[PDB]
Amino acid sequence: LGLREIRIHLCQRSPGSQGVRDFIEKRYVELKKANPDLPILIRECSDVQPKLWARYAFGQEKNVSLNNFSADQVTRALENVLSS
Amino acid sequence: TRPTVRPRNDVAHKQLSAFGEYVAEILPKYVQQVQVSCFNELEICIHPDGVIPVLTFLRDHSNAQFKSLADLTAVDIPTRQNRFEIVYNLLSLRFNSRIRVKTYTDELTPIESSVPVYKAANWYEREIWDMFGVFFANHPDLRRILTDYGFEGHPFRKDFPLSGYVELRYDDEVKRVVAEPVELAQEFRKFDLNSPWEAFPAYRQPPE
Amino acid sequence: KFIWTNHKFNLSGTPQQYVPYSTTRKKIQEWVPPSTPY
Amino acid sequence: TSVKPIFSRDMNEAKRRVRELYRAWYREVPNTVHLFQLDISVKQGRDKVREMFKKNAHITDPRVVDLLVIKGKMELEETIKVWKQRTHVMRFFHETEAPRPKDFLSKFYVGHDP
Amino acid sequence: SNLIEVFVDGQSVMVEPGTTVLQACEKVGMQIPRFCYHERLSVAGNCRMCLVEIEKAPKVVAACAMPVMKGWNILTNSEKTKKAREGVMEFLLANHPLDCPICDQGGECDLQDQSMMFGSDRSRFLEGKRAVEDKNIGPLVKTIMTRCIQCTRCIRFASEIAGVDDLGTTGRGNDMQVGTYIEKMFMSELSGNIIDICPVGALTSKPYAFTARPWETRKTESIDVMDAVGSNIVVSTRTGEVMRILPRMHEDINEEWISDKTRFAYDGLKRQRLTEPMVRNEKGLLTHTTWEDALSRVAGMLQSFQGNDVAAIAGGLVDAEALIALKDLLNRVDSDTLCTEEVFPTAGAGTDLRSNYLLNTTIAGVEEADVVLLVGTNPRFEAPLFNARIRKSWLHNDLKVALIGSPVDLTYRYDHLGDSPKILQDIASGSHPFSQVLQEAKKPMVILGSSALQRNDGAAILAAVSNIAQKIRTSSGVTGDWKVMNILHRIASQVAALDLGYKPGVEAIQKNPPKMLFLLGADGGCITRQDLPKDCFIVYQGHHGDVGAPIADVILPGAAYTEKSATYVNTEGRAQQTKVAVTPPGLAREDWKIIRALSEIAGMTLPYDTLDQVRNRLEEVSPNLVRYDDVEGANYFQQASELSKLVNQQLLADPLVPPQLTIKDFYMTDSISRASQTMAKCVKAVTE
Amino acid sequence: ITVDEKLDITTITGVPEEHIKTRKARIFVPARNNMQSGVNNTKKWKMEFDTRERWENPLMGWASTADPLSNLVLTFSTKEDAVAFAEKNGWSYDVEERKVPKPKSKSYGANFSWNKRTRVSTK
Amino acid sequence: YRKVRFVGRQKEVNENFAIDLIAEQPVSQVGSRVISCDGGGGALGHPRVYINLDKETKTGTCGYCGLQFRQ
Ligand code: SF4
Ligand code: SF4
Ligand code: FES
Repeated sequence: LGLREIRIHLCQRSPGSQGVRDFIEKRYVELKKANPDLPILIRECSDVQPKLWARYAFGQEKNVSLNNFSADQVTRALENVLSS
Repeated sequence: TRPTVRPRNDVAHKQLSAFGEYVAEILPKYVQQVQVSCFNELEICIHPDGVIPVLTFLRDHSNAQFKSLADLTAVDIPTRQNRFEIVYNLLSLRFNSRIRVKTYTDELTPIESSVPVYKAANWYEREIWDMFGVFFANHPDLRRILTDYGFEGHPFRKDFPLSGYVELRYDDEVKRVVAEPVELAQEFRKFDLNSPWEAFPAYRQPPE
Repeated sequence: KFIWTNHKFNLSGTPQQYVPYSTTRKKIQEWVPPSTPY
Repeated sequence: TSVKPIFSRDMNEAKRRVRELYRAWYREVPNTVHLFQLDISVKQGRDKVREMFKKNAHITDPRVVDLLVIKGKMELEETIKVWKQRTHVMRFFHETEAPRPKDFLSKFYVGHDP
Repeated sequence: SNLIEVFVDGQSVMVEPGTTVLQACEKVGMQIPRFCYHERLSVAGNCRMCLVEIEKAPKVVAACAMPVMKGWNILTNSEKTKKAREGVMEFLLANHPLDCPICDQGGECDLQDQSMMFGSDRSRFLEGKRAVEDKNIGPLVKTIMTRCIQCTRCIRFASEIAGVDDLGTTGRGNDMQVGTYIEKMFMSELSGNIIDICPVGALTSKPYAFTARPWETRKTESIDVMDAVGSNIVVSTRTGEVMRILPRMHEDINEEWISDKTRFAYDGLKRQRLTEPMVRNEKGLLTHTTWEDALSRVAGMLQSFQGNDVAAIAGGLVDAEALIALKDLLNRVDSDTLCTEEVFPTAGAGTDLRSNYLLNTTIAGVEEADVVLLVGTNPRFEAPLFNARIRKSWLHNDLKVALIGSPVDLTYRYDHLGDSPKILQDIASGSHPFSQVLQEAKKPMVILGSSALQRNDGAAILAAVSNIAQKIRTSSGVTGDWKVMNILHRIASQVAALDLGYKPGVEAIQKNPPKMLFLLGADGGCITRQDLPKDCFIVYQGHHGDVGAPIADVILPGAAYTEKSATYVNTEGRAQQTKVAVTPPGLAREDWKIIRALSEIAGMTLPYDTLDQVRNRLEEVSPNLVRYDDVEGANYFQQASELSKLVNQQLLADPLVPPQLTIKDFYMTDSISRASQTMAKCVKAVTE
Repeated sequence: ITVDEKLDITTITGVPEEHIKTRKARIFVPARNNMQSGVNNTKKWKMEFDTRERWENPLMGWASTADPLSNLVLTFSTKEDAVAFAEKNGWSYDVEERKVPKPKSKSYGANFSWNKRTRVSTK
Repeated sequence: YRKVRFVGRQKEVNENFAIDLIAEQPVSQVGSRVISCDGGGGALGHPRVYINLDKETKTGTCGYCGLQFRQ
């Protein structure tokens, strides 16, 4: 509409992606402490380019990427779409 | 053991150890393995390079005649990573013996004709081009024998489903005898015979 | 007993040429729809 | 890959070759078309030849492009002579065989799960 | 460092101090012939068909049970051994009457693939042959006891794994039978699984009884979905139909064992089935129409409705490839409000990170576990192979058990702790004991079902139990990581149908009146037409006709679980792909190909055709459904341990009860069971 | 001698027809029919294709069919040399994995026990 | 639908039927425990198989043989 859902893909290893793993430590419990409506999704492993995905407006897919970041870089990368 | 079991004979198995010992001695540029079949026959594993060369040594000599070429053939094995196989088979009229010469290959790699060495590999090489697909270069002629003019599949290899891909039938709508895809009246049942327990201990494959 | 009395032949059409058939019970037993009521 | 090539070396003498025997086909379609006493529009005979040579287009390699030839070099033996009787030839152009749908919704009403 | 070297047939090999001859002589690739020895069972000595001949000692030993000491020369093949194995298997052909034309095992039996290869040639007897008499057990096991080489492999199994102790050995001398002294019929789950055990044709299966020999069939591997653990099965096909199914001997789930329900249930697969599309007609008239016709009937009616008025619910065994084509299609018209037939109560989780949503410690975890507490469930008749994967581990090493509510009959000595929802809470601190026992436990474990979780207070017990898992885990809590809190389902395809992101529970339809529904659920008695608003239509989709075939507008067929290459998920979150067997009957078609031909005839046309262009889409929406059978490391329930504490809801008060009690409801449950006519034979042999 | 090194991934084309790209083969270790205990039917990695429709023949009931492969099982000796023949002939495929049991630990004579819970009766 | 093939062809079918022709047999008796069922004459018939009749009243006709048999 949107949006609708947010899917944070990641990997278990290749620590170059660790920001996401760190992002959960940083903002998940807090980030989703509000928005008690959005059903953001952690699924498992794209092993490479842990593309964040999001879906809205009659099911149109919009895929940002991330490759090697820090902790707060992604925290601010999420509200890019979430404010909209 | 005697009554029903085939009595063996040793003498034949001593010599064909010797006489085959030293044809790994005098042509080591080529021959890569040799052995003795328990029934007193020899198998010489030869690189594909020597084919015209080795026979030519077997073609004439005073210690090995092998003038009579009997049977050329092939075998095609998947999971040998070089598919096909040749097996030459030669009888030496003076010395009363059989010695077979195994040479591997692939489809793409050519092999070189034996035709100037023996003139009886003239047909046996035309055939194989039809069936398996091996391509023999420098052959006075290469054509289609044993097969129709339509088979584009090279059957006897292991990928041709037994019934070929086009049945034939004649129709009077015009005046030809034309070809429509194969439609059977019975499944060709597939039975399954291979029983467990490995009744042969001697051939036991490596432990792994 | 359990064998004939006279005989027969191999005939071309007698009228009876026997023209074989299938000897078996049915297969999938299709469904019957429900009757008159809604 | 190390094995001796057959005729060509890389792609040029090879693709000089396929250009070549084209003409032996292109120059001789029709002498047959009167010889077997088969009747067709002689231009068909020049469409098929050019319909086939454009078919296998993606070939990346020598000794493949030489392999196909050794087939193609043969046929001109039989056809330019008469070793076929009308019915080994015309089988190229399939007259009797009912069409295949190849589209979607035409399948779905006839045939299970191709 | 703790191993022995022993020469088998003049070849050295290493062996742990305390493996028998047979487990050594297997390492180099030989089978000493076997009759009473079998891996998964125990061992006794009464076949005497493995006699190995040890080197330099006049006696001949037996290679089943006896250790192997500092290196013998274990001599398999000589003129001494071959004097025995020929001399036993002429004994046990003394009495073995002249069946094999018609003994239904006549293509696999082990009085056959021994006694050609090994052992004798002709016979000298010449007159004799006791013939005892059979009896019956149940309407599965068919029993001709005239045969019985009397390995005693069916008996050590009852007292063993499936814990029912009945079968016995009655007699002395040449005459001892096996079957039960009194007339008691012997019936349970897993005890339809005997007829893999018995090496000759004594015990042979009832429904299959006489149909085909086993050189003709075709083994095409597959996977069984009626339930959580899945399986690994293998089908068979004679003429292009299913004949019978086995287990496939996977090493974690289904050790060698397949349950009973998943075996005898192929039988209602070909019975009552819907072979076509069937149009609507206005009256009670329901008729068959050409494939093209009733496709567009529902096509346009989508161009009307919009927003939440159109919502689909699929709760059943449907694949994980028709849970995308249907999701993306109904979500590209932006109408969702869609759930499954099941009920998973959710508060702050239940989709994200999942962590609590699947069984964490796998089946293979139980073997190591020490203290177990499971609540609100009767694990026997739901996931029958998670039960006996306790049993075998309850034995063979010590393990402790406790259940909460409605003491039922399980096979091993547990204890009913208490029955109510209100017991869970006081166990937070010391009371109603264990008090330290879960606390002192090295590898505690807790298991909640889908029967108890489905209450109306459900989101409380999820959160009440998680606390005691947090309670322990926050102390140490195991060693070590060793995840603790975990759940088990009873429904076939859910963990797929859910962690794709389909909201749990049928509520979202319960609040409003959406007009056009798609029923893939479909046979639960949850949503009726009375509950719906006015006659605005629901379109049924599926293979069977059970309930919801009549109550529906336009129906569309489908292929069952043996006809389609699909993807299921079991409750550790593996990915197992069933594989084609028979091609579906009449006009029915696969499910996710009936979506795209609903799409193109309507407005939007989805971005794929072949299968591999389905799973790439399965790969975007989820990463791990294309990783076949691997359990990836995830805990991630810390962050959800606190966030699901958000809501404060408290319980109800009412003693927990499972849906299934002792037996009779185990059979007819899902779909195929209900229509399986042999279950209809073993349901009436229960009541009386 | 004309050794002429080069590298082009071996593929071959034209001999079959449309069955190159339509299908997916499969490489899997046979599972041991379980009605008997003979372990020797394992040990070779074969391959076998997808199954397409067999229908009924409306005269007798023989189930006649197209899909002219449908019955081939080649037998390879190992995985490293398994995939060797799918690429080299150029069609799609898939892989399964071999399975062998746990170690495992079984001792008779532990069946008669003082305090142990494993103590059998009527064996 | 199928039924138009044997029109006028008179449809060979089996006048007798063995579906049960068996029950007319004078089901035998012995006065002993186990018996020898080799049927139809020596060395033409089913392989010898011994069956036990001890029930009360039943027998068992071995299932090759079919011929109703008991004490
Ligand atoms: S049962 Fe086992 S032994 Fe008795 S006949 Fe059939 S196969 Fe031969
Ligand atoms: S069934 Fe046949 S084999 Fe299995 S135990 Fe009873 S008698 Fe011995
Ligand atoms: S196999 Fe030797 S004891 Fe049973």
